[PDB]
Amino acid sequence: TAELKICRVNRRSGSCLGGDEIFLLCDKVQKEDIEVYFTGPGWEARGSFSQADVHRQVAIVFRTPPYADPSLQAPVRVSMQLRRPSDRELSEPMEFQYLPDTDDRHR
Amino acid sequence: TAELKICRVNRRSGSCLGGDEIFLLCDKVQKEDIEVYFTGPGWEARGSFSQADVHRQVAIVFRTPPYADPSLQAPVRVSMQLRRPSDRELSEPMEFQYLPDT
Repeated sequence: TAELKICRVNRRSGSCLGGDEIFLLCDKVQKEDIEVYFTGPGWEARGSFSQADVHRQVAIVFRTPPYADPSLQAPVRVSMQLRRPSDRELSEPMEFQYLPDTDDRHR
Repeated sequence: TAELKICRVNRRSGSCLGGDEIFLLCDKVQKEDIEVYFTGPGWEARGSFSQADVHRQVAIVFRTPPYADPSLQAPVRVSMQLRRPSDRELSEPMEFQYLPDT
């Protein structure tokens, strides 16, 4: 609320299958102690990135996690937050919208 | 006095009509002395942004300028570079391709 803070992002929606690249500008974080936490009723997931994807402590380029439901029929809004494992500190939540998508290989 | 460096970008192409948002992660820059240039034979234009768009001296979020031809039929290659207006220093160039809008 006073430390962890999301300042700006390149996109606020993406495929329910995950895998979209997100550029997130934030206040100073520690690459070894930071994560991007997605949440919804009874569901939680984390963005995928390496410590090398944290740029000068103030930006993170990561890939969205897949949503709980790949058969999503209509868009669904979830929360996205920076989370610090060490002390469980969380930034204020930002809205992220998962969108229907189809994988020809998955029926 | 130091050097300009483009570290990572969200996209390396966009419409010839301009207006695409680019996230550019770079080495330390001064928000009051930094620009992003697009250059090609007989053409040059700057990325559009304000000092507020320079995040903690290491990232710039800007809009691409319209290319010289708003009706491209095929891709055109130009260079995108960081540029300091005070002394006109430039970063190594990154290939950027303007594309047909249609």
